[PDB]
Amino acid sequence: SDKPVAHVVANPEAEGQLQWLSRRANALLANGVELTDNQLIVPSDGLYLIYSQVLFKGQGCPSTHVLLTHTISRFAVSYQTKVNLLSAIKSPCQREAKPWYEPIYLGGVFQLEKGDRLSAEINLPNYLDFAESGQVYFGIIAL
Amino acid sequence: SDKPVAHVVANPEAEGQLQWLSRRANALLANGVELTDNQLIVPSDGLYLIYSQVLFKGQGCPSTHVLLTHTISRFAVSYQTKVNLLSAIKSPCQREAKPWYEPIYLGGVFQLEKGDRLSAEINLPNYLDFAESGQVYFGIIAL
Amino acid sequence: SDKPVAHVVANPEAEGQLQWLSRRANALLANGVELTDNQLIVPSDGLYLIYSQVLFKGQGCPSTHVLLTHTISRFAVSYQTKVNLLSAIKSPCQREAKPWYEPIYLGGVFQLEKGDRLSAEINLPNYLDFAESGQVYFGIIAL
Amino acid sequence: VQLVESGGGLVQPGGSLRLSCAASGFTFSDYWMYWVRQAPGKGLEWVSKINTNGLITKYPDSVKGRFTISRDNAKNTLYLQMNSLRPEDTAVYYCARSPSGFNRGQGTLVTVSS
Amino acid sequence: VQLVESGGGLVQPGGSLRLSCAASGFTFSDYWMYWVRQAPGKGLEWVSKINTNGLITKYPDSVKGRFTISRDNAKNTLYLQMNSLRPEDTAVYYCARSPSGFNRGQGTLVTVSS
Amino acid sequence: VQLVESGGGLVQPGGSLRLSCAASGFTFSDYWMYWVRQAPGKGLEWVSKINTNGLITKYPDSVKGRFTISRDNAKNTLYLQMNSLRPEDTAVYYCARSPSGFNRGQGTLVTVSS
Repeated sequence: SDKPVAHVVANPEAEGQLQWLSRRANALLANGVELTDNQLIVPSDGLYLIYSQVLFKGQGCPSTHVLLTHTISRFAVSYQTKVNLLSAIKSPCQREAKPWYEPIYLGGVFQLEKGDRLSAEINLPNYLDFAESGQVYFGIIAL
Repeated sequence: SDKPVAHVVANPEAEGQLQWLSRRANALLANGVELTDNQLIVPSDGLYLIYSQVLFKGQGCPSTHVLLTHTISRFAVSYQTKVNLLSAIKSPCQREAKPWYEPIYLGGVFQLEKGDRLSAEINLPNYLDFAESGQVYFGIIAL
Repeated sequence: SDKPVAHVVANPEAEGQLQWLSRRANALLANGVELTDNQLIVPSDGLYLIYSQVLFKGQGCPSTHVLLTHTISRFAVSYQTKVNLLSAIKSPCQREAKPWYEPIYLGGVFQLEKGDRLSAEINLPNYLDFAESGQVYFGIIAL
Repeated sequence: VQLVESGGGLVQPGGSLRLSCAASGFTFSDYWMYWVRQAPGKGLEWVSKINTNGLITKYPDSVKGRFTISRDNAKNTLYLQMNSLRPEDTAVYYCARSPSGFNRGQGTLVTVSS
Repeated sequence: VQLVESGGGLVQPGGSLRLSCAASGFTFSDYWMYWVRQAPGKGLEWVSKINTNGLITKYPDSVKGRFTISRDNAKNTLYLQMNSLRPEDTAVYYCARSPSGFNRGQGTLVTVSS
Repeated sequence: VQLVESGGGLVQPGGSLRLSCAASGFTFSDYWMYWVRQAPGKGLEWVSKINTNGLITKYPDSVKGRFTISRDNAKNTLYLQMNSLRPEDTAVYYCARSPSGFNRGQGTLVTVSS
């Protein structure tokens, strides 16, 4: 109550992409936070806790080395830019049948103005795992 | 503090199992949250932050591929069910005496009613590592 | 406002070490929390949320097995000690020129008194990756 | 929200049956699923529990060792494998969302006649 | 806080031309970078987007397939490598912090004369 | 909450000693442990620091290179391995929970007579 909050989950009815949803059970979008074009808009300035998690899956391993990344970025309303808040890189292949799974989690506390837009992104959507529930998500809470 | 809160750790005096404890230093159980049969019970409806982390240790690697999982699940008081809130999967072995370690962390924000019961579970307790302190824990906070 | 908070990042202009900074954009130090000798100091007793993430990078793999660790530790003002609140261990190599990346994240909720000093530590600083932004950080927030 | 069941029959001791169940009306890739058994003249006891991603399995001690439970989330189905049957497993088996029985649309009888 | 550009010239169709850009006055290892193009008699569009660590790359469909963007954070620089050019790629190219154009101190003209 | 020390004696220069400590009354698998040394006629200085899981080790520059610290949490014990000693390392040694000295029940004397 009177506390902006959002917790969105990936879209399973999509392929090779990462679209957030808020029309699912056990998902949240309340008190002014809006999801417009795969982004969450801060409704009022203050301190926020921002978290996100993704899971990558792959059968076998590509011959070439592959690096996966998960980032969270901020768009300021004034002096329009795109700053990097939290980021991480992982590499699942050490050589060269069996599948492999890799999770990545990020979280932090930041001071944000009104109208700033946050966005969580990856680089190889074809490796993503949005099959089950609670394996990919992204959210913020005001406090 | 009128803020329900809990932070429990594993039980070292146990083998091949995962029992939470709240009678340790630097562990919390306050303001109505109850540990009843390896579960944390919400004392009042509202928004909660839920987190948990586990660590797996293994000597060598098995001949067969092994997949480890860590999940957090909710039991609703009405229409008794068990939905999945947060989950992750990892695989440490790729071929074929040195040991290996793998941590898994989960965290999120959810809206819960009164009397719903939360539970954090794994699948291969014999691979768990609870020797030291702060390597396995599970907790919630109200806000 | 009237809520102690800190979020510090690594020092890029340093080698083989880990110095936290609070004089950078998108970093926080407010309402009584002080950085004194690589340590944030609690300004008032109460519940706190503590988090920290680091990233290790390594070209190739050593001939000998290597184990990396990330810990967060307390320092009680009375009965001067150093307890371990959160910790994790990871092993990047499995056998035997491509580089590898490994992230580690920790977070929890703890009750702390006034004047306790928290510190986040690693064991192999020469493997650390502080080149980019948001790849290493450590922070606390009061509730 | 219908959970149909099938696979029933008569198995002489030492045989092997295999039940099955379907679901609809909800996101099948969320809830844990429970195989429950109601016996004539006895209580209603659960026989199997499985989680969302299918890597957590649970059996009672009276059944553990000769069973196997699985699922296929794409087709919204739940399985159960009968191995080395005994006269003690003579009852009606349902699939439910709760170990105590919940949303049992239909049932199927497994008789083990010696 | 200025970003100089270079690499301009004339490339006959089917050739390949590489640009370059510099930066100063800010932490170059934070912001995303955008290659934008302004054409005579047309609007201001964006041709490339890159993130902080250089593993996320985005192009429009009109350009995708024959471009390549990169950076080196140590020297505070931004790149672009046009291959197999066309008369449509005849315009002034800027490096900016926003895809719509922001802080483009200078410019460089690329013409594809057939 | 007592910590007994031992392993003392006389070592001719260039030798190798090895001290030891035990503990009780607290969870030994939690606290960092510190080897401190008090010299006759000087201040009290720490010689070694170790963390809970034993992968973080710290020495002063006056000692670094010739010592080795370790622990065993199952038996609630802490070690110290001495290499290539000098007359400067002639003092009493304690095991404690703080680098400045705290909860040192006893101390063991090490003399390096040349």
